[PDB]
Amino acid sequence: GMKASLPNRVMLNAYPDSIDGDLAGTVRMLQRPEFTDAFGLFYVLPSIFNSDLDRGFSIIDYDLNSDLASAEDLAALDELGIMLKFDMVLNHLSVGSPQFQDLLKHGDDSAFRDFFIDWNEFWEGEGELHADGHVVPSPEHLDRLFMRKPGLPILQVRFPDGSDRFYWNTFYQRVETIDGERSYLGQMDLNAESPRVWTFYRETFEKLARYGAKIVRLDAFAYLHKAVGDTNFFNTPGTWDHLDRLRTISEENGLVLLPEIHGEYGTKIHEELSDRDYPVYDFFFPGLVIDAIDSASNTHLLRWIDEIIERDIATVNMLGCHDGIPVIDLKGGPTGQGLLPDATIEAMISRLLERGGRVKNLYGADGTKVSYYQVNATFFSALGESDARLRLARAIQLFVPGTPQVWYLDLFAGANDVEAADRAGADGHKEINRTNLSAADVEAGLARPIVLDQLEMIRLRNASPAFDGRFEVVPTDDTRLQLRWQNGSTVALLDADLATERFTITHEHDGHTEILGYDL
Repeated sequence: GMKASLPNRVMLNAYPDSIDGDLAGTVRMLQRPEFTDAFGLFYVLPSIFNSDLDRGFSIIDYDLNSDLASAEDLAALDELGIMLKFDMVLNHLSVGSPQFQDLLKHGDDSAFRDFFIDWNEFWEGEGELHADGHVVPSPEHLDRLFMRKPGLPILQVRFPDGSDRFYWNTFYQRVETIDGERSYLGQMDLNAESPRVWTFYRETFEKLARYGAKIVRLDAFAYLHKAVGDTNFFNTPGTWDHLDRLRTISEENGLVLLPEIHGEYGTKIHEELSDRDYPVYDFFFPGLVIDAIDSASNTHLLRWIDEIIERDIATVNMLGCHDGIPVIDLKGGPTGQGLLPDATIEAMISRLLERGGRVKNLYGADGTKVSYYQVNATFFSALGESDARLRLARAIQLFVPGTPQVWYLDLFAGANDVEAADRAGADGHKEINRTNLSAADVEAGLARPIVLDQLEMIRLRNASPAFDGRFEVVPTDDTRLQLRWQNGSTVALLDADLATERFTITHEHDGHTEILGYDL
């Protein structure tokens, strides 16, 4: 099964240039003694490929960006025993991609005339034309539309016959002008009904497998299927049909599929994905662990831990990542109940804002905000810039079921990068949590307890066979958390106290008992 194929190793996560300018910089760091056998997985963000906008997620092609990465870096990571996780950004390609450039060059004669989505074609007979030339969907359709920005998800482009056409653009765009020249970049949505797109998916899977990929992340997968009259967020059954088709291709290359979906807990999308034998991200744990630590109570976190076991959910969990801390994910959806009460989520957002966080909301086409979505902040800052809270969150993360993803910047306890978040010309508030580190930063960090203590726990989690065995929550009062893994005679026990923020890790292996602890 695919869930069972998810490797249970600790997974590093970073941009190829997060450490000393390029992926060779991360390799050199990984070759240090402190990092020996720390990670068996590495999710390298998509700027490892040729790309422009959205720091890697506007893909030109899936060859490596030679400024930042090479096949020699991948061989060096394989030498270290590190398997790879990469994106397939299957919902869209850059305007600068060869497919879209061919569309702009040959227009209606292009072999890719059906590869992307002409907006006015898509909505033909389902809306009135705006003065600007684009089709405004009828109110019945526009209401249902899930929107990741104000206005419509369209970019106007220039075809070789001199016409201006509107192409579907759910996410980023850039429009530059001077004298007579209008240039544009953007993430142009792919037509999932096109056999050419599916041929590109298969070739891309083969390319990623050749690079040494073991996991392929289906970026923004819920947005792929589009249909007049639907919301275009996880449309069904269309989204399931696309996923099963990808699954087949994935299996032919020996790859594990991990669809990225920020569904509200109360929709139970994560349960449906798991029941269909797909691993999922754990976007509930980040907020739950903050709430558990901020309140010194395990009640909400334990409930979610119990459902992972009861529902047999294979996850990739995390503290921070390249996006913000998910908060909408904790809600109950349209009718259901969330993992934290609405009021508890909002109060957590307020605290995170007091700690320098910056909220990121969702807005409908009519401009009215729908809800908070994420909170942009480093996890170190989200926890009040306390080494003890970050050590505790890491320890809990490593003992919860699931593959633990480690954000490079949390490993080095980076605080909010306020300067980067406000810099004119930067990517905005997500920069608060994307600081690039030098080799010097790395060195100085390897003398810090907050970095070394995390690495000691990481190396244990990545190597001990205990975590390949049975998981158990040892009953305690609600201010403590005692998590136990046993594989035959090998036992790993986390005994944590949320009130005092103290904890110890006991590891029994080959009759030898060693204790990890960072307070005494």
